[PDB]
Amino acid sequence: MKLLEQIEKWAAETPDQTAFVWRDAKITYKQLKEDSDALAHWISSEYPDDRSPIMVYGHMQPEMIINFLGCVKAGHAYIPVDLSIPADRVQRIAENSGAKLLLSATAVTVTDLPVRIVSEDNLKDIFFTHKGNTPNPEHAVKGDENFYIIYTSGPKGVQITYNCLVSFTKWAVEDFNLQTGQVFLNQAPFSFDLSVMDIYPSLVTGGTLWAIDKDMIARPKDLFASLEQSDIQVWTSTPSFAEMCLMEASFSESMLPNMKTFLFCGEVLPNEVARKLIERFPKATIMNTYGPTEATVAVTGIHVTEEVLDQYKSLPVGYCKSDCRLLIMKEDGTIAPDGEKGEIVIVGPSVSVGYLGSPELTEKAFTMIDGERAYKTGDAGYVENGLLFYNGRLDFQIKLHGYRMELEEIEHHLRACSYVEGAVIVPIKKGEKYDYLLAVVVPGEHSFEKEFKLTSAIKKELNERLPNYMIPRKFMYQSSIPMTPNGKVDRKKLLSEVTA
Ligand SMILES: Nc1ncnc2c1ncn2[C@@H]1O[C@H](COP(=O)(O)OP(=O)(O)OP(=O)(O)O)[C@@H](O)[C@H]1O
Ligand SMILES: [Mg+2]
Repeated sequence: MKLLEQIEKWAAETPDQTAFVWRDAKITYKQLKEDSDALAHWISSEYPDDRSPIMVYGHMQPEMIINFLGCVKAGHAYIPVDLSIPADRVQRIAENSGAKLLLSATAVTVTDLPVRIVSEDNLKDIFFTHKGNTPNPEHAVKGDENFYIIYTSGPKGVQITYNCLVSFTKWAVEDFNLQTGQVFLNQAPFSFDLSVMDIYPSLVTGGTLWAIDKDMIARPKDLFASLEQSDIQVWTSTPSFAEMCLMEASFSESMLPNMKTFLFCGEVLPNEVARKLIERFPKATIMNTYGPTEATVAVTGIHVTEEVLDQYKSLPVGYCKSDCRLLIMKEDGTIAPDGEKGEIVIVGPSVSVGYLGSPELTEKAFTMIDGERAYKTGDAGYVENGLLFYNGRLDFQIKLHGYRMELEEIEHHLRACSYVEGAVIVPIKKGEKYDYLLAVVVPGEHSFEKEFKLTSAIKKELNERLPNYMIPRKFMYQSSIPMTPNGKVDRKKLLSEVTA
């Protein structure tokens, strides 16, 4: 069955089941179908021949999902733009893409863009005006036609197709041990593809998306009360977000008695975090997945068990889905032998058809191999019997003491030290070269009476792992590590405040 049909199926079998919920606003599979049908019909009547991508502005309102499906039912790809995206980048996206329409949940603040803006009331009138109407079944985006276009920080628009999303979703449902009618957490803003990991697997299995917004996360007591009521079963988020929840004593099986599946992607998953989770949720399975946005969310996955925890101090990123394959490459097109590190490369139906209008950018990253699209991740790693390991981004490989060290690796051994609960390394550069490393750490419990004593203890244990030239010169301590709007470590913010 087509992707949409797998979804529309629940509108029929389970019409009154909650499809999406954000705070008090809820929508059933029936309304979702009904309203997205009406929106699609409208889009077609307004743009009979055009199929340009459509922007969908908002945060966590149910209209975001209604609008996405409406856009694709009419043959248009959608571009999720979260309220957190700076206005300048939003305008860029407006002209960058060929978008001629922007649908908005709430009020659209960003200074007028060069597109037609349908918002708030306008959108409501459409659902009302076109209620009952249905789109031409044959207008639904298909095959290699764009489904959604999510942008890179900057600003490149990765084009994900129907076939791409179908390949990811089919895999996700299969190997993530998903069932039907489960409640899926949604922590990631829609302009971050990690959200796709829960949105579609949930919709095709008739689950319930339980959204957590930005303000709620800023007010911990609300977040946790919300989690206590969610009855979430499938947790999809970045490692950093789980860890912050973990900093909360009551966050365990007690708060989420039905938790059964954790899905992590986007950054390094600390062995300890997975450890605490396995402990706090003995009934749950932990999955670590890896992948860039250019390859449709994630391509590798592995069940992180105590066993894996016991034999892998540094957790692996998983096995590649069978319809794709991985390649590790060194200096030249030299395909490194299993065990050796090189840049990770992905090939298969998951790979993006390339950046939106920029054969210049699509040039270096994307290529063809035996007829299949391929993408260079910019990530360093290696394979061992089909199991992929992540070392770090090629860019976070710095040059100090005429020695080459990797940010991610140092952070790992640092995290391993006593008294260190959270840690990030900020490479400080004097002039145009890297002068020294600054360690920002969230201290665990301790009895030191003076800061210098704590820093000496950590540096001493750290020197038991890493060479002396890898040990950061300066340490700084704070109550928490900042997360960007996507839930990832805010390295930019950190470097900004080390400078200041
Ligand atoms: N399981 C994982 N373990 C470690 N790192 C991961 C994992 N999954 C993803 N990553 C990292 O996250 C990156 C993918 O993130 P994303 O697609 O959001 O773009 P980004 O690199 O974070 O930001 P940008 O917009 O600049 O590209 C990968 O290239 C990889 O370095
Ligand atoms: Mg990238």
